[PDB]
Amino acid sequence: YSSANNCTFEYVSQPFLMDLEGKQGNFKNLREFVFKNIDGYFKIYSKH
Amino acid sequence: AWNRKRISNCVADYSVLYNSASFSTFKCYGVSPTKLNDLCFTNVYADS
Amino acid sequence: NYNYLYRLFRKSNLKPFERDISTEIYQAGSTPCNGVEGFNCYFPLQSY
Repeated sequence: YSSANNCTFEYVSQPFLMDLEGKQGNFKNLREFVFKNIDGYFKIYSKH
Repeated sequence: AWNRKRISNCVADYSVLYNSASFSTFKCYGVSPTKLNDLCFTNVYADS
Repeated sequence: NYNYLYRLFRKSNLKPFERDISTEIYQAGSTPCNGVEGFNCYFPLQSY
């Protein structure tokens, strides 16, 4: 991004950790997300 | 050249406004300043 | 015409077909005014 002017919400979620390998292989894991917006409030869901 | 600010996604209060503050004039229009607690606003600005 | 008074303030609301005549300076919580009319002291009577 270039910059930001006027941010009405900011945010950091819960801590967690990631592997960050530089190798090659089959996808050992899976990630799912359902982004949605209902009645003016954003929401997200997930599973590993 | 007053300063316009944004109060968003937090909880305000009134009881922390006068205990030793002793300001010049505290008043509110269309609602008693005493019951700021029960009332529930949206997208509060701050100009000073 | 300054003979017409309307109540500036009251502790609570009124009742169907109710009248109040007596008068005290509005006082909030502690530090009772006793006619001082300083911070947190306000005059109940109002003039047109």
